[PDB]
Amino acid sequence: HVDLTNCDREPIHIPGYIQPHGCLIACDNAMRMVLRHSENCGELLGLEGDLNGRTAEDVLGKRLVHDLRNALTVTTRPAMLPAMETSDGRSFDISLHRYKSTTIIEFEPSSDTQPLGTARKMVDRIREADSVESLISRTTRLVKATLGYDRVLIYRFEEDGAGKVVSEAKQPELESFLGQYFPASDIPQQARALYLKNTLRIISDASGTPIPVLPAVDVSGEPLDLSYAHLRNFSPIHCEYLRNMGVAASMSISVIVDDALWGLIVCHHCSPRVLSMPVRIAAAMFGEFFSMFLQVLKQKRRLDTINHAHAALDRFLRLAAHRANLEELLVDSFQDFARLIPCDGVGLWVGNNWHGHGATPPHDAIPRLARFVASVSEGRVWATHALSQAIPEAEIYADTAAGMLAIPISQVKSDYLLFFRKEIVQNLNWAGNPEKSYETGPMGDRLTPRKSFAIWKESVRLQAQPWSEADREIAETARIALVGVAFHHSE
Amino acid sequence: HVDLTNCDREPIHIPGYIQPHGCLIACDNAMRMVLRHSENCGELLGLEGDLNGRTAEDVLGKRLVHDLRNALTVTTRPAMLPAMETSDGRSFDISLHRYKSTTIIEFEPSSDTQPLGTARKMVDRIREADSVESLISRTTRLVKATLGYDRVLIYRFEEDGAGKVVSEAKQPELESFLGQYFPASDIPQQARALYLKNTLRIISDASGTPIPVLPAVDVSGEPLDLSYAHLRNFSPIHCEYLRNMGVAASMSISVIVDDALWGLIVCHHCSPRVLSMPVRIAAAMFGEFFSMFLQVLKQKRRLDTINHAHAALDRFLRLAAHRANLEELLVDSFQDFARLIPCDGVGLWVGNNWHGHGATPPHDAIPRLARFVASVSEGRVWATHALSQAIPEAEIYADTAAGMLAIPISQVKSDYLLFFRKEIVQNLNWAGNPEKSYETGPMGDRLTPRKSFAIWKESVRLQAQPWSEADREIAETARIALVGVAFHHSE
Ligand SMILES: *C/C=C1/C(=C/C2=NC(=C\c3[nH]c(/C=C4/NC(=O)C(C=C)=C4C)c(C)c3CCC(=O)O)/C(CCC(=O)O)=C2C)NC(=O)[C@H]1C
Ligand SMILES: *C/C=C1/C(=C/C2=NC(=C\c3[nH]c(/C=C4/NC(=O)C(C=C)=C4C)c(C)c3CCC(=O)O)/C(CCC(=O)O)=C2C)NC(=O)[C@H]1C
Repeated sequence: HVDLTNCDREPIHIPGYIQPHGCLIACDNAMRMVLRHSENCGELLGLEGDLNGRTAEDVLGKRLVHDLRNALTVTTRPAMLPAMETSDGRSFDISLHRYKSTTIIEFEPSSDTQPLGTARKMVDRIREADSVESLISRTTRLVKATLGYDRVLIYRFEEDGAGKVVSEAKQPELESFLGQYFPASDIPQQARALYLKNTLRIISDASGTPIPVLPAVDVSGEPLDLSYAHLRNFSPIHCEYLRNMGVAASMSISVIVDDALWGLIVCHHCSPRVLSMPVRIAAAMFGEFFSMFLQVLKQKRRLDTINHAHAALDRFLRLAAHRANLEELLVDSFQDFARLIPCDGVGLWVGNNWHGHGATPPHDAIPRLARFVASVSEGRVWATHALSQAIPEAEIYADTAAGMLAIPISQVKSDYLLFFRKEIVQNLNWAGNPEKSYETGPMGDRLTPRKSFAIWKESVRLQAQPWSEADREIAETARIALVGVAFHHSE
Repeated sequence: HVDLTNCDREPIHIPGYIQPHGCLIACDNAMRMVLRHSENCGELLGLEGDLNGRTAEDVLGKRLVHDLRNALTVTTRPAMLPAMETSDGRSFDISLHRYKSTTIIEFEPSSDTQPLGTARKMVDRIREADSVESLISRTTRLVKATLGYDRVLIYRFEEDGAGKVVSEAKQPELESFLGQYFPASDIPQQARALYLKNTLRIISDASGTPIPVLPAVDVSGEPLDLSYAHLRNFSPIHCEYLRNMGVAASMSISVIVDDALWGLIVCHHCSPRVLSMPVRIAAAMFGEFFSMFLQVLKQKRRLDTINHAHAALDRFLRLAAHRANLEELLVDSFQDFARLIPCDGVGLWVGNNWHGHGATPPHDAIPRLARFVASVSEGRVWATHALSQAIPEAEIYADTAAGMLAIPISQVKSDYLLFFRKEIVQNLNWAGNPEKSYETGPMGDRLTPRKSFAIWKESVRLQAQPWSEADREIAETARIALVGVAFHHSE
């Protein structure tokens, strides 16, 4: 039994059911015996009675079982064998994998597509992208145009597991989710684990009748682990979510960057839709290449950002050599440091005087902030995205400054360069329809984009966009530059 | 009791003794009572009998104890108070710290030096260094010339904890240790922990008589933790080591880069030598600035290396667009990839054919290597610095190729770009005297640079310089570039 109270701990990897667009035979480690089969094995393969306790060759044939064994010898990465013939001539696309010393064989009614042909075209059209923004924009349009889904989204995962819709291609009539966030809880840990293990996740029909796997549990009290099975059935919580959205079918492509789940390319259809194995092989290869190219572009962006910071700081050090009074130069220049680190406001606290630029806390609030920084900084870069958690009084000015990064600019005195960010809801660029409502099921309106967004908004109240690893790395380089030149000018 | 069998686990933080160039009073958390004192407190401070069980004001005076309390209010970072007067007029330099709710007060006969003055001069002469090599070279000469020690060394710690002498300034008559390594065991874990906690480590006189702390253990069976005490006595294992080398005095400055112990600036003197507190304050500030500047230069070098790799790969991709046959271009070009990653040889394994450049394994050995790579690679970058640990047969050609980094250049076929490194002893640039022998003590010749070096050499037999994080990051960018263009050219 699963509901909104325990769906975070739902064992979605052992659901005991498969999707009706194919049938599944479980065999022992060596493909000698048939241990489990799907109820619909009879209909598709055209066999009669129980398949459990029979031998692999008896059910499939000496010819086919020979090919399956040889594919298995040349890891849990499933082998894809299109257009395989049974004993009685019938044609099937077959997914073959071994996991927990159990051989799983998945059967699909068989296509004349070239997997590498489709993929090469798609991969050529993204390979020449020169920015993350250009890669992400074109990929949704390209995937929508090639695979013909009603909506293609890209989610990027935030540090706190939350998802942001960073790109969208859709039918004109459908409502936009572009710039909308969902909370971490909308994709449980076990789901993220499976997204990390399988490139593709197919849902052919949300309204389809799930086919049970017999037996559900074996003699030793073990369920069949469907972690790597493409026919694995979906959570009824997600089923209701898609039904509430008017979504009948989905295909997710996992984006792996630096061996972490960066996000998903997700294709939604308003009517039932399953792609054939050859199209799924193409889409998987496209996914791998999309992931690799994004990785290199992310790396390039980082290098460019850090180089820009070094250039800007060298420019400043050149000026600092010529000016006699360093404090005068900082008072004149501090706003220019806003270029180094993305921020909504910057400030200088020097000789117990304050100078502000952009969205900063109010004048009266600063001496408090400066003392707090002095106490916790310990002559190192200090940063928080949640200022009110550190200073409850800061709650009052969170709309203007919810996050703060502090850079010490003197080894001796308690002088600081302060960077500020508004609370994240202030910087929202959401292209969705707020009047658009959603039909609900038994589980309630929790399973609607509208409530998902509302819950995320509540979870980031009085919080700013967190300071990235790059932001802190640049802050540290700036600290060393300013502390160094301050020492050269000291007496 | 400590010897060569248990000196790796020697509790050097609780030795029960101090060095004779100062005296130490331990007080309670609030500096109300005197719990422990050094035997030589009587001589230096000019007091009589036992100081333990007396009150702080009774022993030092209401005036001095007031100043010590107020310094303590404005963390375990010791406060440095030069030229402090006792009740009876006598002048002392005082180190004051609180650790494990115990107040430790260290007394030195008092100097008229300006700490910031000395430091500013030294720090100005290193601030303008534009390479790690230029910073490291000039620092040994500069420190030798300023602080007047017979020898100044910089050790850089290898991944395996081993130390390399990367810079040296010495008296002409002394033997050079430049390019020499010492094994990780020559500096135990507890010693590295204290080097990380204290910027400076002083040894005034290796032949000096250690002054005991009374009581050594208190009523509750607790020793005095001297972790942050500058007067803390040194291990008799290290004492014998310095004696064997002809070293009477030492001062180490800790190099902290990215919150890790990068290495030590170490000053050796052939006669006893203690610097006054003001000179030690200057040397500590110089240490902090040396560490910060090295951090930024390390960061710059990394950026330049990765940028150079991106430029080189863009150049290659431009060529790959114009050539019809990609395999011909790789056969013509592969040696040029030697510029991306430091290596002694590079090779191409394409269509079951081998092409070698520089120090590679012999022709006959390659098919074996290629199969092994194919089995473990899993279409990812594979690297080892110890090839014989992976392939025992590789032992035979270790002098030529002890380390290997493998880059897959095809998503489909098992084609590889292979980078090789000779075993590390082949690339030694040691400037030392091999005929130079050393006097030994009871503990044996283990405590000699000669045996230290010999032990390190044995520990890295059949091993190459390990592949850095930067080497792997570039290998991964190269993989994506080559796999990408190979896909564009596939059929
Ligand atoms: C407590 C458990 C919940 C839950 C579980 C699951 N979610 C799964 C998939 C899923 N969920 C979302 C969330 C969305 N939020 C939106 O606002 C929105 C649309 C605008 C969506 C789609 C996403 C994005 C996904 C990924 C797939 C997709 O995008 O279609 C999931 C796994 C499904 C599977 O087996 O493939 C589980 C389990 N979702 C909840 O909301 C809660 C309550
Ligand atoms: C089993 C314990 C051993 C041990 C302990 C300690 N070593 C400490 C300091 C130390 N040791 C070395 C090693 C050197 N190897 C050389 O070849 C060489 C000279 C060319 C040296 C100096 C170094 C470099 C150091 C750092 C200080 C310095 O360079 O002078 C040590 C701490 C000392 C302290 O309390 O300050 C301990 C403890 N050393 C061994 O060799 C072994 C057996």
